[PDB]
Amino acid sequence: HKIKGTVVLMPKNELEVVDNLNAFLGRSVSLQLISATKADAHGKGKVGKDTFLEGINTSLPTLGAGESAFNIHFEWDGSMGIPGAFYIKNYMQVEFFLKSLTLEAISNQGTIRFVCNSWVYNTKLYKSVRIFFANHTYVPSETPAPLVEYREEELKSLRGNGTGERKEYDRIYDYDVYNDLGNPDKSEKLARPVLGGSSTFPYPRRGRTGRGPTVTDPNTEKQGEVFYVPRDENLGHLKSKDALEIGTKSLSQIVQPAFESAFDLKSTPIEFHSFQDVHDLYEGGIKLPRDVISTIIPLPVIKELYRTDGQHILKFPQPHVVQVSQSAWMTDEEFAREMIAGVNPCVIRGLEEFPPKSNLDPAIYGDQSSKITADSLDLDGYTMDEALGSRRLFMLDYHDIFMPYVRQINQLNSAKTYATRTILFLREDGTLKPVAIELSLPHVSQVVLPAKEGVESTIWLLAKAYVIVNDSCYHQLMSHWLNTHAAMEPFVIATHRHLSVLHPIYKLLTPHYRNNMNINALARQSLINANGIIETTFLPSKYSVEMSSAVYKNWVFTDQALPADLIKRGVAIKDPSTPHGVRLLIEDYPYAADGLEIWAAIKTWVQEYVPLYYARDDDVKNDSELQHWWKEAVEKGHGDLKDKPWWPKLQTLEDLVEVCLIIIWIASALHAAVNFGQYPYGGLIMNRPTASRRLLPEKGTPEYEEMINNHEKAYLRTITSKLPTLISLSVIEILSTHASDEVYLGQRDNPHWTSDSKALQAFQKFGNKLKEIEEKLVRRNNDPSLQGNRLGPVQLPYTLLYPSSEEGLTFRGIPNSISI
Ligand SMILES: [Fe+3]
Repeated sequence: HKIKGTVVLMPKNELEVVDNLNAFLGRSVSLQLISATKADAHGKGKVGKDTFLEGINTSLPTLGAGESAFNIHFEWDGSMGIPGAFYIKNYMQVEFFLKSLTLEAISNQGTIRFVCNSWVYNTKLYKSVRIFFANHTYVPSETPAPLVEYREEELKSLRGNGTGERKEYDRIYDYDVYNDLGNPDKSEKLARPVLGGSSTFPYPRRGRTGRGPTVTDPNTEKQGEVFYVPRDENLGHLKSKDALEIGTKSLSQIVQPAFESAFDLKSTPIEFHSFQDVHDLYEGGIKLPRDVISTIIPLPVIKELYRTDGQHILKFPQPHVVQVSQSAWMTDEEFAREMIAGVNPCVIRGLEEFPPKSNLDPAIYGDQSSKITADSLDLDGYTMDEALGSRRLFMLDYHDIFMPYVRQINQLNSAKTYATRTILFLREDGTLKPVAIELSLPHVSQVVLPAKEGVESTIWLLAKAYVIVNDSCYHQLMSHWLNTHAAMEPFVIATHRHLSVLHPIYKLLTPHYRNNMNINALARQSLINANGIIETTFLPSKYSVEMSSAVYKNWVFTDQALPADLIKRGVAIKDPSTPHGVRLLIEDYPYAADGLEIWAAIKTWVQEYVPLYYARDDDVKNDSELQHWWKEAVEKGHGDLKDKPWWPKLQTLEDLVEVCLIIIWIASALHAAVNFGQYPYGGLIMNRPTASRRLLPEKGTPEYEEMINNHEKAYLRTITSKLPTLISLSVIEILSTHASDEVYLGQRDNPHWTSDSKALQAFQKFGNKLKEIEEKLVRRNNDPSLQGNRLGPVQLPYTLLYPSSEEGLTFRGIPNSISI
């Protein structure tokens, strides 16, 4: 009596950026089945004999690209029971990627499926044998008794002991602080503060790498050529062009030096002179020396970012925001519209008092009452009283965020900034109108009003640029990096440390983690590190990541839920008569209106999945894996905030739903909404300037005269210089691209991720609901009454929360995870 099995795997070279299939035969790969129902004398499931792959199975039609299938037969007599797990031992010298095992039975119901999706190195490298479980879901108390120890031992394998340098083939999840970003052993000027583990610099934890201390600072971790992630977080890709995450490394270590050399050799003018010089980047391109182009175009990923003639030309793609109107970005209407439908749509707040007030210490900064007067504003005939009472006043407030850093920034050689406020008025036609900008300095502090003619219209244009320099920095460092990438990683770590792969909540959440540790590790190495891409292109330079620590002090997990966010920002009110429980004070608000549809669908899914496994509130309390998971995520992963009173306790069904819903929301729709618009809106540097280099010119200076005679040059002298523009355009093009192997909301990588047909059916309903939401959002973008805020003068429909997308730079599609 034998059991027929099929093993599907991919050899190593299919997923890299030579293999031989017959080498897998012979005695080179062993599997041993493990009983779920018959135990040995110590209560452990009985283990069968070593069994080797017999032959190649080419007669299998369900195979995907790069996959190979092998037949196997298992001798399994009547003493052995029913198999529920297996061990595998790879005796080859090379690792392979194990997809699945499927055992055949007389009936289709008796098929047993194992979904593995795991790299398997040579067995001498591992401390304990690699084990895999069948696809049945179990809360711990429901685990078959012969599998209990194994389930617990594998969780111990994933946690390690807190020590040691991590090597490529390790699968060990643990926490550390952000002490790996500085490079003091290269130069003292590259020292950076440790972020995390203090009340001065609180921060989420990141994945532990264990490379040990620098020579000059025992607090900082020494450099490495590879920044470890647990092996099965280091994703391979069938197509080299899909390894976008690796492009950030190539950009920093190969492309940026090549660009810098072109500027050092005066082979191209160092500054833009006119707005046409910027538009040229996507029309005729920029001309560079042949050795720079020959440095750039052989590189995977990087070569996809540009068109070239192979000799002198690099062209950038035309950004969405200039596809219909080259100039509409300059309009006040677009400036305000992008606050509710642009790259960073989640900062604007309602104003219930006037004037707005500061929360900083007057002993250090001064009177910080706004200098905006009520009677200087044109509110289309409303008094201030009426506008406040009707909730038609809003603001973009960067005053208290930036004021503590402006002095230090303004002492950097390549930066000058204001701390800004923007007052907006909601017209009767439903669009926002900017009515005043306040530009403040600590320790002059000016109010600028709109103006279409004269030198004052140029001053207004520059005031908008300083606002958007604030907003670009806040978007990249806080809305994007802190609130999604950095805040999510500790939950990834805790999940693998404490929820068995068997666990229903592991299965629910882990699709929403795909590639997140991997892109984050590459970002610590090349994006957010000292002298990295963010420091050399965004305003705060060496203060960039530490500013995000100051903002994390006020981060609140439960305020990341979309309805809570909208209430807290005063852009909606609670209203149980509405379908979503909130009424939007800006009715057409596209990010919020579309987001509420997606939020509701995810909520329905979580609410239909959890009660499959947790019938009563007690069942949540009694799940030891779930309780250890949430205790560790809060008290280690976000441990600098562990004292705060707003953390859910996780003692009820409602808590479990809330926590799962918020995590899925951050990782999918929130990240998509702030990420995939970066090149579409920001690929024109004038529209989203990353830095400012001077303050407003004083009257009677040649800089003031220039401002009168050549507004374009005055604008370009103020914002990001040409060389950092090239670098930042390249990085946000990468970050805005969907890889062809992306897994979107409503999709999963394997359709047999669980054997529970009820869960499978609830998941199908979720995917159907998303397709109907997409149709609803299409209709909104076609509704002429919503054109003012959904399309605007740039005539660009808001598609960033359409759930589906094709590959590429599409301005749509919601991935499952923080994948790029
Ligand atoms: Fe991202």
